[PDB]
Parts: sequence; C-alpha cells; structure tokens
Amino acid sequence: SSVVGLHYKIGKKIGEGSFGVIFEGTNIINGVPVAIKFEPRKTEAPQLRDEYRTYKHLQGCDGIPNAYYFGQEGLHNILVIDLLGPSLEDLFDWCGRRFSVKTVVQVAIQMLTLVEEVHRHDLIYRDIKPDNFLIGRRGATDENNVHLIDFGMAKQYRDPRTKQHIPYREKKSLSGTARYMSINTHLGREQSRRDDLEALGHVFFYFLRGQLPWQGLKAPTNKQKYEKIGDKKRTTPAVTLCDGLPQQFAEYLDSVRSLPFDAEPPYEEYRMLLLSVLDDLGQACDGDMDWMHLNGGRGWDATINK
Ligand SMILES: Fc1ccc(-c2nc3cc(F)ccn3c2-c2ccncc2)cc1
Ligand SMILES: [Cl-]
Repeated sequence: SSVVGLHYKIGKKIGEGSFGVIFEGTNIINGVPVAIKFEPRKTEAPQLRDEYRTYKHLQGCDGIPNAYYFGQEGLHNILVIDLLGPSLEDLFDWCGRRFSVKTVVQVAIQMLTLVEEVHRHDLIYRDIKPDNFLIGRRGATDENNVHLIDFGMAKQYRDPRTKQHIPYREKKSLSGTARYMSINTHLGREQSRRDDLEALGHVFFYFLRGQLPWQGLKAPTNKQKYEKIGDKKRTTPAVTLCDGLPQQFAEYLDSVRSLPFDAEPPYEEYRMLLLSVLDDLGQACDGDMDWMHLNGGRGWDATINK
C-alpha cells in the first residue's frame, strides 16, 4: 500500500540523508506536505526511535519542525515531520558559492538563536553544517526563515533537573564533518555548548570567503587527513581568516574558542556583535537575502538550479 502512518501518502523521493529512504509526503486528511523518513529494521545503527523523542522535546520551538508519527510498518521505522525548503548549502551553490556580508550576518543571528534553544532544552547538536539548515517553502510565512533539522547527533549535556554538566573527558571517536568541527573535537575531547558555537564560526567564514584554507588537503589515510585538517586550524589565527572581512567575525571565533567547558555562552552578546557589522557599513536588517534575487526576482527554480 502507498499509505504509511495512517494519514500520509508516499510521493517522490528526496534524499540528502546518506541513502536514507526519505520521501515527500502528503497528509491525505488536510493536504499539507510532509517529509517521510524510513530506516531499515534490525540495522547496525538504530537512531530513528530517539530522533523522534528529540523533536517532541523541542516541539513548540521556532525553527524546529513538528513530529507527527512514528511506528512499525513491515521491516521499517517511519518518522513523519514537516517538509522544508532548500538547505543553506543549496542556496550557497546557486548564488555562486559566495554570500554577501548582510546575508551572512542575518543568517548567523538566526542560527545562533536556533542553537541556543537546543541548549536551553539540555541538548547540544554535534553536527553543525549548512546542509542541515533549511529555509521554508514558497508562499509560506516562514518561507525564508532558517530552520534546524536532523538531530541524530544531538547529545544531552546536563541533567534536566539538577542542570549539572557532564564531566570532562577525552579519548573519544571523531564525530562530525571535518570541515566545520571544532578544534576540541579534532583532539578527541568531550563536546559541549562551546563547540557548536565554534562550528558555527567556521560556517560563517565558509560563506564569506567561499572556501576555507583547510579544504583539499592530501593524506594517504582518512585518520591522517583529519589530523592535517585540525593542524591547519591551530596554525591559522582568526585575523588571517578575517582578511578583508569585518573584524567582528574574527572576534566571534576567538571568543567562543576561549570559553570554558561548562560555561554558558553569551548568546545575546554574540548576536549584538554580529549586528554592529551592519551599523559600520550603513546597512539595515530588513530580511533581504541573496537568494531572493535569483532568476530575475522569481527566486530559486527546480530544473535550472538543482
Ligand atoms: F524525519 C526526517 C528527518 C530528517 C529529514 C531531512 N534530512 C535531511 C538532510 C539533508 F541534507 C537535507 C534535508 N533533510 C531533511 C528534510 C528535507 C526536507 N524537509 C524536511 C527535512 C527529513 C525527515
Ligand atoms: Cl573538503
């Protein structure tokens, strides 16, 4: 049968989660579209049952989609959530692999707020990348707002009732994407709130410069490539990465790298630091983003851009 979760018809396949069986769906009750997620049963890495419970925990938070169904169906686990638009990596490629200063700033402030809400619910993300940040759908009220999805790497960091941080430890397996992970993750240290914020700092320079200096290194094995990548991050100060860029981006990365392990980041102060970039350059924060000027003003297309 084509109907799963009682009320959800399976449509076309959308991927972008390894080859995880993701689809576009349609609630046969009201017609709203969804994003159906399958997971093979009796697999070596079961994580769908817990990703559901993370969406219910963050249910009601802005930028986090709602979870609507989870149950057994044949030899698969199915999770129905909201359907969202392209990723920041998708819009990045379509704008020439370079974002202007105003759009990097405006997106940065929304990404900081989404990460803070995750931290207020006793969770850290541990997989910061623009591929997991999506806008909304065309014609919707949240069409160009930034959303956060995929919490298969999210990790509890403090007790929900005592608010006591997890103890510091080392000698852990490398977890995340090598291009954006913090220096502390390269060293096999326990991740905390400060590492999500440093990963966000690497994404900002990735948008401004179009590339990062630790891209395209040669190494015979995989382990030696992550070492060589983390080495370039300790040799490059924040000032050189900020060459020809507003120095507040260098101040941000340096500050989040000086945070203690169990310290609480000054989120509002970081967002005010990134806002003053627009004041120094005579710009307003009205919400105008670069991808809003694609294709003569129509916006992003299907067959021309994808
Ligand atoms: F239940 C789920 C859980 C995760 C997804 C998902 N994963 C990725 C990975 C990606 F690189 C890009 C996009 N997405 C989605 C996604 C796509 C469209 N609209 C909502 C979410 C979907 C459904
Ligand atoms: Cl790379």
